[PDB]
Amino acid sequence: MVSDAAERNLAFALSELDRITAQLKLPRHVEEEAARLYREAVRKGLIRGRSIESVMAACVYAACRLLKVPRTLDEIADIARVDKKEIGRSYRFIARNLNLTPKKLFVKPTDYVNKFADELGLSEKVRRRAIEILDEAYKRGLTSGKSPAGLVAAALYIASLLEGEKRTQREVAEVARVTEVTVRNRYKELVEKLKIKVPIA
Amino acid sequence: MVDMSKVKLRIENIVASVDLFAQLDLEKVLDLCPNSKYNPEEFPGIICHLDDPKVALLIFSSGKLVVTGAKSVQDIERAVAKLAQKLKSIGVKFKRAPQIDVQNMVFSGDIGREFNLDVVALTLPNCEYEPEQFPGVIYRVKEPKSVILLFSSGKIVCSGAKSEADAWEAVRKLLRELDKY
DNA sequence: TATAAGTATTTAAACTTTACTCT
DNA sequence: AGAGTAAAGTTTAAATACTTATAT
Repeated sequence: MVSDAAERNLAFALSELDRITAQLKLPRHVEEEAARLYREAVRKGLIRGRSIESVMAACVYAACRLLKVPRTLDEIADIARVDKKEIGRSYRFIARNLNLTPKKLFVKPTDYVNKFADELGLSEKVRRRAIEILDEAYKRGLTSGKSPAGLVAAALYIASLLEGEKRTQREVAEVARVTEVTVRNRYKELVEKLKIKVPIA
Repeated sequence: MVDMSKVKLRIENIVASVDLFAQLDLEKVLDLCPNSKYNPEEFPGIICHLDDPKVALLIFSSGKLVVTGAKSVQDIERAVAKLAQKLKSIGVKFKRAPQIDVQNMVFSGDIGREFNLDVVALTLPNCEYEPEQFPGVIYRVKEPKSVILLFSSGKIVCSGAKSEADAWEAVRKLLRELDKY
C-alpha cells in the first residue's frame, strides 16, 4: 500500500520477463520491446482474463517477430510457465489489440534459414540453395497456409542432400521445432512440384 | 464490378437458444432422451442427441435450451417440438409457446480462385494471418458482426451471422476488399 | 460485486501433431 | 533413416449455466 496492486503485478511480470530473456539469451532491445508491449497491454486492460505469465511470454514472442529476431514460439514455451495453446491465444489476442498487423510481424524465411542453418552447422552453400527453393515454392503458390518453419526445415533438408552436407529429417525437425512428419510432408511436396532430383537420403 | 459469379456458400451448422417457459427437473428428464449425458460437475445442462433431426440439444433446469447442429431453422423447430411433446408426457405445463432464437450460423463456401495469403494479409484490413498456428486468414467484419476464415485454396468459412442473407453481406465486403490494389 | 475466461456442443476449412506400422 | 497414415488437435461464432480468479 505504498505500491498499488498494479505495481506489484508489474514487478512480478518484469521478473518473469527477466527470467525468460536471461534463459533465451535475448538482446536488451528485445527485452525492452517486450516490456513496452506488456505495459501497453496493461494500459488497455488486456490482461483481464489471462495469466501474466501467458501475456509476458506472448510479448516476448511478439517483440522477436517485430524486431526480426528468429526465435520459434516453442523456445519460449519450453521455459514459459504455460503451454503453447495458452501462449498462442494470448499472443494473437494482444497482437490484434495492439495493432500488430501481419506486415509488422512478418519475418522473412531467409532469417530462419540462417538461424536454423547455424544450429545445424550447415555451410553458406546450403543456405543459398534452401533460400532458392523457398523462393521458388513461394512463386509457385505452395507456401500459404503451411507452417513457415516446416518449409524452412524441409528446404534445408533438401539442400543438405543436394550439396553433399546431408542432415537428417529428424535433425532439421528438432531445430525448427516441428515434427518429422511435417518436414516429410513438405519435403515430398517440394520435391515433386519443383522437380528436384536427389542423390539418396 | 468484382465478378462474384463463382462465389457460393452452404449452411453447415445453425445454433438457436430456446426458452420453453417452464422449470425442469433435469434428473426426471434424463429419460425423455435416450442418448444423453449429464454431469452437473462438469456441465450444468443435459447433453442430448436427437436422432431424427440430427441435432444436439442442451437442456437446463431453467427451462431454456440450446439447439446446435441444425442445417435449417425448420430442423430446430421440429427438435423443439419432439422435446416439448415428451415433456407434457411426464407432467410438464408451458406458460407460453416455445420462443426460438437463431443465435449463430456457420457457412462453408468457395470463392473460386486461390490466394497468396501473405499478399492478402498485407492490405486486408481487420485480419490476422499466423500460419505457424492456423492456415487461414482470419477476417473480422463489424457489421453484420461475423468472422470469415479464408484459405489459400479460395475456400472460406463464415461464422457468427444470424442468417444467410447477412453472411452474404460479410462475404460481399470481403470480396470488395480483396479487390483493392 | 461486475468482468472475463474456462467447462460442453456444433461445424466446415486445412494444416500439424500424435502414435505407430512397415520398409 | 525414413515412408506413410488415420485420428486427434488447432482456429472462428453463439447461447445455456455454473465455477474460479481478479479488477476496482
